[PDB]
Amino acid sequence: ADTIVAVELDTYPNTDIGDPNYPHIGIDIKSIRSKKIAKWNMQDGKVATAHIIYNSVGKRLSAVVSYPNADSATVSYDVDLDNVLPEWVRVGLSATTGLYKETNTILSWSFTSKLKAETNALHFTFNQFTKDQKDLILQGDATTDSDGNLQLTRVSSDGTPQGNSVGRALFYAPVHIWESSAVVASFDATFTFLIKSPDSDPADGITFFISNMDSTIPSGSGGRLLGLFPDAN
Amino acid sequence: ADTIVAVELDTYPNTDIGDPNYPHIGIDIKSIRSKKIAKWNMQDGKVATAHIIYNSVGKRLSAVVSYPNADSATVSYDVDLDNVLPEWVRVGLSATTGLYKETNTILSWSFTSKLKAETNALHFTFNQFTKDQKDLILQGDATTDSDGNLQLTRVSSDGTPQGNSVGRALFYAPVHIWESSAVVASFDATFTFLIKSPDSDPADGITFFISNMDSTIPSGSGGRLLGLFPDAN
Amino acid sequence: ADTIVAVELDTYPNTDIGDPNYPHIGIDIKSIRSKKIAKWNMQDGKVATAHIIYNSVGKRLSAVVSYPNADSATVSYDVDLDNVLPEWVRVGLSATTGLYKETNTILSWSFTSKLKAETNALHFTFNQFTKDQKDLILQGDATTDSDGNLQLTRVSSDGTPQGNSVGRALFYAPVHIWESSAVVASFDATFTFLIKSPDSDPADGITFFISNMDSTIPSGSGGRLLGLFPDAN
Amino acid sequence: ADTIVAVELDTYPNTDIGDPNYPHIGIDIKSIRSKKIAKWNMQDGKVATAHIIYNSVGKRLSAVVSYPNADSATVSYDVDLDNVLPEWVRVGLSATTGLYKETNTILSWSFTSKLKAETNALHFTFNQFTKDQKDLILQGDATTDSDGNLQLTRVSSDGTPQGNSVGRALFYAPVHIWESSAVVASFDATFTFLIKSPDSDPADGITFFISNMDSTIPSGSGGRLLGLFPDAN
Ligand SMILES: OC[C@H]1O[C@H](Oc2c[nH]c3ccc(Br)c(Cl)c23)[C@@H](O)[C@@H](O)[C@@H]1O
Ligand SMILES: OC[C@H]1O[C@H](Oc2c[nH]c3ccc(Br)c(Cl)c23)[C@@H](O)[C@@H](O)[C@@H]1O
Ligand SMILES: OC[C@H]1O[C@H](Oc2c[nH]c3ccc(Br)c(Cl)c23)[C@@H](O)[C@@H](O)[C@@H]1O
Ligand SMILES: OC[C@H]1O[C@H](Oc2c[nH]c3ccc(Br)c(Cl)c23)[C@@H](O)[C@@H](O)[C@@H]1O
Ligand SMILES: [Ca+2]
Ligand SMILES: [Ca+2]
Ligand SMILES: [Ca+2]
Ligand SMILES: [Ca+2]
Ligand SMILES: [Mn+2]
Ligand SMILES: [Mn+2]
Ligand SMILES: [Mn+2]
Ligand SMILES: [Mn+2]
Repeated sequence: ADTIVAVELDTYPNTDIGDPNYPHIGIDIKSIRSKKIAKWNMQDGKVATAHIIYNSVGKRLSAVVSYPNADSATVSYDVDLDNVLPEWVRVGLSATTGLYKETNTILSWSFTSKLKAETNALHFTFNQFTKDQKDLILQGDATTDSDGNLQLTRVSSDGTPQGNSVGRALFYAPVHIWESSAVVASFDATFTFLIKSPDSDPADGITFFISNMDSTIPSGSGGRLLGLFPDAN
Repeated sequence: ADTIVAVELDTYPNTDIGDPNYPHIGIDIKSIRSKKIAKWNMQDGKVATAHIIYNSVGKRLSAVVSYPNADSATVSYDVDLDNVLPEWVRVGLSATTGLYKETNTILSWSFTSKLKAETNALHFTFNQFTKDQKDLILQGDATTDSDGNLQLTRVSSDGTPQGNSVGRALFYAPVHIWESSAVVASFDATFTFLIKSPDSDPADGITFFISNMDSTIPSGSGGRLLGLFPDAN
Repeated sequence: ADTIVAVELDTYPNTDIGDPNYPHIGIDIKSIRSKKIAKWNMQDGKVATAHIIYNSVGKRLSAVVSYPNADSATVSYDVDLDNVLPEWVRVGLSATTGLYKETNTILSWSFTSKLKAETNALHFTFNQFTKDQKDLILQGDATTDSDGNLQLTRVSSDGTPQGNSVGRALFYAPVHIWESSAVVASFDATFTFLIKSPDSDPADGITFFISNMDSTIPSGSGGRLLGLFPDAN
Repeated sequence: ADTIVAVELDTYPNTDIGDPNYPHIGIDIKSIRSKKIAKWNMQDGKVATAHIIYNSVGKRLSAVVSYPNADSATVSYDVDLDNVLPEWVRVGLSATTGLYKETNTILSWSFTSKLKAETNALHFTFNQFTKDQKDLILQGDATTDSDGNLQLTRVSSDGTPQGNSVGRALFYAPVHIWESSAVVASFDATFTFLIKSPDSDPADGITFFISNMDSTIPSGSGGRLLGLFPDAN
């Protein structure tokens, strides 16, 4: 089994697995049952920006999603991620649709990890994605579209979202998330994303996740499990 | 009166103003009486590195000081700094000696502030300081030495620390610490510093601080008040 | 007299002072008479992005302006800027209108200077400008508009460009452009800009410039002299 | 055959393959026969810092090596690297010893590539290397030592350099060096390195190189060919 820490922009309330009754930004530590969620007013067809921030000192994982109108949801959770994740991880984004659907279009994604000036660093930014993103590991239905967008989940050539889709994109390089001689490890990610749904109910969301390097889509992870967990423990 | 948030590497226990009975890393919000301290084992004549991290989402200000031997003290405090500081601040380092003394030598200092990709950013790094640091505002006894070091407090040409010294160095540019249309503001600072003392009691420490732009050394701030406060309320 | 190095996005051919017969991107060293220009197809009312790159090793100053349609002009000039500029400079943007006019709207501007890991660094980014940009020194008619844009030159509240306008914006902090113990100094700037003109002839352009710290708008610099020179030597 | 662009810190004059009669910093485009070299005064057992800078606009590849005493060699060569390298490359460091030997110890290495703010970016920094650098692809004799150093070539446990060694370290992620919709691509690398030799003749040097993603050590590349070419055409 994989080790996952994720920030989930969960668009669809699967009450049977813990979701509150609304679209929510969630922090998931090792289970889809978010440790802490916050109500997220999903704005259909509008570009959101998610920032995820953490440092080893503060031991607080935070996520804020905003929409250009200045609306945001935020979630923070105290967690010491060195205690959680292996040292090397890959970082990535996940999406699923299920019975309900949405585009899970990533417009841009940037990530910075620092292991501290005898600091190590990884930083990447995609403001554009290409037909053949060699530094991204595309899993499941993830593809880059004609528009330099990352479609984490299947969209018909007419960009109608498809259901029962799971996709992920991990950065090609493993990331050294916390070393035992490390004083401080911090990371921050940002991606902007377009969730549009013909459905008045979008499903299921997009995560940014940190996983064990080897992580692949868990069979069973479609839909509400956001391509991250093989079940909802 | 100035508005100060500071991370104090306080080398000298002034019990009468709240210090615990030891050298301590402290988070000071608007008073020298640290909101949260942590024991710091002061390693004389050894270079320390302090990192200070904060983001508006997590609302947690963290500081970790380490010495090359892998020894560290850390302090975190939940504070929402937008609630505290004006929007524009200057950032800086402070030191004082008092009756007891130490070199308050800054070897390097880097700082990053981000107001979030429609992000604004300021970043600076001094791994070296020059005779005439035009992007630093030197206050009090702060000078740059023949060694490209920032001596926040007076050192005789033989580098014997002097007592009753206060100095500061603020970066020349004001920093836009939190804007009201801002979704996320984060900053992180790092400086390395050489506290050496002939005295078996060093005094008084070095801070990294965030202040109102106009901040000058408060008369009365020498010694235990680390060039930051005009009294110990 | 000031010392100026500038990359000029010159929209108006003032043949009497050297301009080629077209809108041109120019590299100006110490005179408005560009050392090297390249034809620039000015795209009215379309956002351009200018990048300016230099490092002390290569001793080549390059500028590329592009428009979202993938059209670009580029200009490079071999120059050793340490030989030219003082050590400390301020960096900035300039615009003028003259008899002919245009909006000289800066949407964003980022700048990085490095004096090299015993590297020093300044980096700033404005993706937004505010009513009171405390880290920008606004000169002449430069103001920030209701839209978080930098209007280097006067625009009526209806955003009609005005003529005979000069404005500049320098970053508040001096920049240490080349030190004598320095091995490598590099800088890169990027700004995006909206030149729109009711006129079928826009005038006069926008520069990014490096100047002596103290630089103010030279009396006489309006119009074709882009707020940079007091004459056209 | 691989495609290589390299900056070679060549410590040993192999006159039969073009080297000038001295240790030299060289720019190698697609052959070990440097397009442009500059005399390098090899300082035994002293840490050097190499910076390599390039941008697509200037089309000038520059390298400067310095030693803490302020001594440097520099080499620049006009080359348009998009014309040369595929779009995706891996970046790396190479070293060899041959009959003559040296430690080819990398202390730190940082790299930045930008494909331009709709900029893409990769940045990494190793100020330390670990026993199991998962984001580095170690080839040949490259290992990380007990000291967090990258020993590109074999060193006995007593750190005596061995002869006939070749090693490389490529960053795990492919790098998107130039895209056809790209306006500007720039990269800069920096690494610091300790060449120490018991021999009064060190051999053979260290390169920073850009290669086709798939690049492995070319059989035949030991010694003077710096692990980069299968012959000296
Ligand atoms: O995409 C939204 C949800 O669709 C499915 O769950 C259902 C939501 N409403 C339903 C109604 C009937 C049936 Br059968 C199902 Cl599975 C569902 C499942 O695929 C869930 O994983 C997913 O979260
Ligand atoms: O530098 C250490 C301390 O020196 C002075 O305080 C004293 C510490 N021990 C003392 C003993 C006698 C007297 Br008088 C004084 Cl002020 C002190 C004061 O300057 C304090 O501000 C400072 O923290
Ligand atoms: O803004 C475009 C140009 O306007 C003026 O120059 C003229 C261009 N065409 C003209 C026609 C008549 C007169 Br008078 C003038 Cl000054 C001009 C001057 O203000 C120039 O500085 C400026 O470059
Ligand atoms: O390491 C320095 C050089 O050693 C060898 O070349 C020689 C330099 N001096 C020699 C003397 C005799 C013989 Br045989 C050889 Cl191969 C050499 C070869 O391995 C060269 O590749 C290498 O550059
Ligand atoms: Ca859900
Ligand atoms: Ca004290
Ligand atoms: Ca002109
Ligand atoms: Ca050689
Ligand atoms: Mn959920
Ligand atoms: Mn204290
Ligand atoms: Mn011109
Ligand atoms: Mn050579």
